Amino acid sequence: TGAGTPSQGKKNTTTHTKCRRCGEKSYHTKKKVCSSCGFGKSAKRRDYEWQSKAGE
Amino acid sequence: GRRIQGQRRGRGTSTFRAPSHRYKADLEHRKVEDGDVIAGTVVDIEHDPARSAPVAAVEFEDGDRRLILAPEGVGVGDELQVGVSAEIAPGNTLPLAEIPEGVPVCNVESSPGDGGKFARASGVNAQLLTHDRNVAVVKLPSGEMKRLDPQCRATIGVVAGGGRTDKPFVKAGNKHHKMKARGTKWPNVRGVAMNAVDHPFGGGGRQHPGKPKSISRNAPPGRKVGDIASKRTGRGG
Amino acid sequence: MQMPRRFNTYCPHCNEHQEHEVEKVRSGRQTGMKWIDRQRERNSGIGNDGKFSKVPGGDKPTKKTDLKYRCGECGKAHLREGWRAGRLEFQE
Amino acid sequence: ARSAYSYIRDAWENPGDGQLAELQWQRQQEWRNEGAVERIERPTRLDKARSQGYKAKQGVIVARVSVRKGSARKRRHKAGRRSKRQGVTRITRRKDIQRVAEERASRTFPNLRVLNSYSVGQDGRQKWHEVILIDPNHPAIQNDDDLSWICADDQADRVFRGLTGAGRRNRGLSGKGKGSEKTRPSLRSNGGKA
RNA sequence: AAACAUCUCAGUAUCGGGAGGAACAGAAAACGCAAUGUGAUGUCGUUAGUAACCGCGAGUGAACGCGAUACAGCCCAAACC
RNA sequence: ACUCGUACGGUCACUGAAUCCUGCCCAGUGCAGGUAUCUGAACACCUCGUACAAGAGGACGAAGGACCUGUCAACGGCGGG
RNA sequence: GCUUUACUGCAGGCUGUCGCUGAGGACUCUCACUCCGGGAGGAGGACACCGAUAGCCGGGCA
Ligand SMILES: [Cl-]
Ligand SMILES: [Cl-]
Ligand SMILES: [Cl-]
Ligand SMILES: [Cl-]
Ligand SMILES: [K+]
Ligand SMILES: [Mg+2]
Ligand SMILES: [Mg+2]
Ligand SMILES: [Mg+2]
Ligand SMILES: [Mg+2]
Ligand SMILES: [Mg+2]
Ligand SMILES: [Mg+2]
Ligand SMILES: [Mg+2]
Ligand SMILES: [Mg+2]
Ligand SMILES: [Mg+2]
Ligand SMILES: [Mg+2]
Ligand SMILES: [Mg+2]
Ligand SMILES: [Mg+2]
Ligand SMILES: [Mg+2]
Ligand SMILES: [Mg+2]
Ligand SMILES: [Mg+2]
Ligand SMILES: [Mg+2]
Ligand SMILES: [Mg+2]
Ligand code: NA
Ligand code: NA
Ligand code: NA
Ligand code: NA
Ligand code: NA
Ligand code: NA
Ligand code: NA
Ligand code: NA
Ligand SMILES: [Sr+2]
Ligand SMILES: [Sr+2]
Ligand SMILES: [Sr+2]
Ligand SMILES: [Sr+2]
Ligand SMILES: [Sr+2]
Ligand SMILES: [Sr+2]
Ligand SMILES: [Sr+2]
Ligand SMILES: [Sr+2]
Ligand SMILES: [Sr+2]
Ligand SMILES: [Sr+2]
Ligand SMILES: [Sr+2]
Ligand SMILES: [Sr+2]
Ligand SMILES: [Sr+2]
Ligand SMILES: [Sr+2]
Ligand SMILES: [Sr+2]
Ligand SMILES: [Sr+2]
Repeated sequence: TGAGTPSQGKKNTTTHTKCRRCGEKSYHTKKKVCSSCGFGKSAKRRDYEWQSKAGE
Repeated sequence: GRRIQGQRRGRGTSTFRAPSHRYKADLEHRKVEDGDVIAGTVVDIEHDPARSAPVAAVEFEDGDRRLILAPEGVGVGDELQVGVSAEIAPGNTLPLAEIPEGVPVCNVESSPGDGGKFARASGVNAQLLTHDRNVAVVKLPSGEMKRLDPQCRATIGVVAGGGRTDKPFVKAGNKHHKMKARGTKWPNVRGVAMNAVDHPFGGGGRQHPGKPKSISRNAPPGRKVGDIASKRTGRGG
Repeated sequence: MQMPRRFNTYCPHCNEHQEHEVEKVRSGRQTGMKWIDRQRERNSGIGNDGKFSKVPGGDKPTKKTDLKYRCGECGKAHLREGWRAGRLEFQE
Repeated sequence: ARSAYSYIRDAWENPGDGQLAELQWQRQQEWRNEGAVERIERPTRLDKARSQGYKAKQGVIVARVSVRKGSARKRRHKAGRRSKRQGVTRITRRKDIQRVAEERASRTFPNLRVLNSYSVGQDGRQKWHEVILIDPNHPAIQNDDDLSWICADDQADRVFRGLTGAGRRNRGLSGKGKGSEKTRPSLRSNGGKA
């Protein structure tokens, strides 16, 4: 069984969903953690300086 | 390289854990205030998943229903005693001090009241040899003379299920089923059969450890493999 | 080669020829208080210590003469260029 | 004449001698059974506390904090490092234990502000410090001529920014001349080389 | 650094915690143009790629002072009550 | 974690059902045990040095090594004349 | 990426020493501390654990 096309048919699991806090479809319904805003993981909003060029 | 299997074990991930949620009970001796006035009646004999041996369900006078580490020869209806003044018969528990020398015992405590630590496996037994007012000498299943507090409790007789080891598994499938009831990753791939990156013995055109197997006691995890601090090897001499 | 323990030669101190006694230079003991000694302590830490992690070099097949020339009258010594000599034994 | 306070002081110059010795030996047994941060009704070293600004008044709190002794509890590098940056054992943190204690206490009392702290001994594996904290929102303090200054907004979370006495010392700000070229006005403004 | 280990890149990138409209520093256990002298603290210009560091290699690198900007000095602990 | 486990256990390795068998080698390397004597760091101690300190030397000496022994179903070896 | 008796280091293990740490080259004790016990109390004990440092081993890792 190839890792490509044939293995794509088995994908019918729902993981990332619309986040209650930020609105992005990044709330992982299994982990109950938003990969975009951090909801479920931290009170503070998910943020990182690497999301932009160092001097900007 | 990569961490060897022995190192993956320590993390205690599912693959290496024991099926605890399926285990029945911790067969520790009952805790008696004193007097020995505690007696119970064997209500049933059950299979202990964690030891491949039988265990006995006991109902005590004060209403306590508990599984117990059963010696050979215990059956339903039989009455058992646990205390300093318990009778000296198979299936009864009392401090070594009260036990007559030269009597096979099992589920011997390490420290008085700990519930039992020694001689708990199928068909084994410790042999109470010497008495005293300060120390009770016991011969453990491995042949080692152990000095114990006479206040250490123990059960008279040998553990049930002896001879379990006399029959061969015959097939992989039988080993398989037993392993599924233990905290062990099985089957076993030999170090010499792995790539260099995976084990000290891995690599090489043909299989062979590219080094002596007797490893030092001081070796770090990841390197302590093969024959650990062997005092000798082989069968010779 | 052989070397006379004493002989007449120029003493740059008396500024005239006088008898001298020749001696091989004996190594003086270190004190462990020179600047280099303190730099070694200051700069050696966790990991490699640069120059302080290098170990003793090699040896030349033959060493040059390393002698002191002591004036027999003023008692002061002077040094000279050395010359390669497999061995140097004194006479008397 | 000598203040009674001077006697507490003199006792603590040699915590390992006299009655104080016996007290500590007795006390630490209880301390070892208490938690990381324990509020206490009265300072163990009254002279030191009052000296640091303590007062028997509403809004003034004292708490004893214990911290593990020794160097940094650091994890070895999981990626490439030149020999220089592979150390683990001899690495120590840049904040002294007293500072760590001050912060833990302050976290426990979110509404309070650290005023100062002092040491009350240690055993073989931990150190204890007592921390004086002030309630900036209590009127008994807002009206105190000696403590009302700590009520200012810019004094919020002062401990976490190194504004404490232990903070300023640890930042190498004690000296006003030679040696403080890289510490004053801040470690950061000097490129973090102090 | 024409490799590379000290060094360098750099206390940089990135991470943890926290305040404000600005922060931080700040009224000498200072300086040490050594003086019959200066007089809290930032900052700017300079002092200066100087002193100092360094496989004394490559490189790293201040301060006092001076000219400016702006200026401001106070409160506890204790003694005695 | 193993472990509601305790030597009829479970960890670490090698070989790879049964059957008949499995020789010689402990010098080197590994492991382990022992060790009169030798060697063996720091702190404390002593001498010199310094009104102190740096430092130099001494005495003591742990593991380890030297040395001895055990061990090949331990790494491996079993030739030329 | 991998190897090792390559170079240099870093974890880790063993071992000495200092602190925790007390009383009367071998010893007794109990009071810290450790462990067992539901508890009373028992076992151990200035050791061990832990912090610091020193020597040895150290492709387990960089
Ligand atoms: Cl099995
Ligand atoms: Cl010569
Ligand atoms: Cl605060
Ligand atoms: Cl001046
Ligand atoms: K580099
Ligand atoms: Mg049990
Ligand atoms: Mg399983
Ligand atoms: Mg296999
Ligand atoms: Mg393969
Ligand atoms: Mg490997
Ligand atoms: Mg094979
Ligand atoms: Mg093979
Ligand atoms: Mg007043
Ligand atoms: Mg600034
Ligand atoms: Mg380069
Ligand atoms: Mg640097
Ligand atoms: Mg060069
Ligand atoms: Mg720099
Ligand atoms: Mg200056
Ligand atoms: Mg095969
Ligand atoms: Mg416990
Ligand atoms: Mg490598
Ligand atoms: Na330095
Ligand atoms: Na707070
Ligand atoms: Na280059
Ligand atoms: Na290169
Ligand atoms: Na350098
Ligand atoms: Na001038
Ligand atoms: Na051999
Ligand atoms: Na590769
Ligand atoms: Sr397949
Ligand atoms: Sr297909
Ligand atoms: Sr699916
Ligand atoms: Sr969460
Ligand atoms: Sr962020
Ligand atoms: Sr148990
Ligand atoms: Sr129990
Ligand atoms: Sr191999
Ligand atoms: Sr043999
Ligand atoms: Sr240094
Ligand atoms: Sr070093
Ligand atoms: Sr040569
Ligand atoms: Sr806050
Ligand atoms: Sr002014
Ligand atoms: Sr066979
Ligand atoms: Sr051998």
